[PDB]
Amino acid sequence: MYKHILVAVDLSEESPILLKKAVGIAKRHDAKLSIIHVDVNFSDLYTGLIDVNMSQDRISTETQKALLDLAESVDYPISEKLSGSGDLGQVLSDAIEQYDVDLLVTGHHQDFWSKLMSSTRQVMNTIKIDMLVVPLR
Amino acid sequence: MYKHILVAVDLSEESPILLKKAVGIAKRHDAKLSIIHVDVNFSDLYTGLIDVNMSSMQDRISTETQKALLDLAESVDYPISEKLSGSGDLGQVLSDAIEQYDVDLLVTGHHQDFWSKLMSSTRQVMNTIKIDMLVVPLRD
Repeated sequence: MYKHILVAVDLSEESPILLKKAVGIAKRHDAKLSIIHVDVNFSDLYTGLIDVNMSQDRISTETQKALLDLAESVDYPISEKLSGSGDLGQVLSDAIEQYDVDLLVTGHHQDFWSKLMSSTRQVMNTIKIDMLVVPLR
Repeated sequence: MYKHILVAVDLSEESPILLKKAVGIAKRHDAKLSIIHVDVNFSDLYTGLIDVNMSSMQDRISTETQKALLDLAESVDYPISEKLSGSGDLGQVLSDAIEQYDVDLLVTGHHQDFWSKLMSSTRQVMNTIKIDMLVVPLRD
């Protein structure tokens, strides 16, 4: 069974629904559940992986509140609240490794997928865990 | 709760791994489990789905590919519902099967290829469907 699920969100209307769905999976697997806000801007200023409860301005007060609000939208405990920017292949690979994630859950948004498809060859990343891609609902 | 899972196998030596993962899920949901193999080809040359189960029953099995699909399905420790084959665009062929057989979970596998290549192929399939899709890594 899964031990730690990570839901990638862009903090849109889609996110709360995606999180509710992941909570359902977490409850069946008795798994830890974490969330990572993904910045899809192509700016390369202060990029990287951030733990929002253990912090920059790359993350804004606006997005900061929205992510904390999303986590409080379900009763299920949220273990890590992260934010990633820059090369998303590298950022997600790092979050999965660092936090021992075994299920990555994502939505359907096009800009998010375009960013994931732009990960570079600088490091030949791959995904070594299951990934559940969730349709629009 | 899922009622019908479809696993798309690439017929590589790691296919059993993908099948075992899919069975584990089918048991948990008490769901039907079907199998499909898509011969990746140009979209313009797609002629429709092939019911390999029906072919078998009418002695129409002609390709080693179809035979391998039947052989693989028979080895699975779970009752298999549909056994399908198609040649064309991955999302095109899978979307068709999903629609025709009321599938609610699609399971696909990859061999841990370069991140962006994987995500690009995944998105292509994702944009042709309206159901959950589990993308599974296959190693060694």
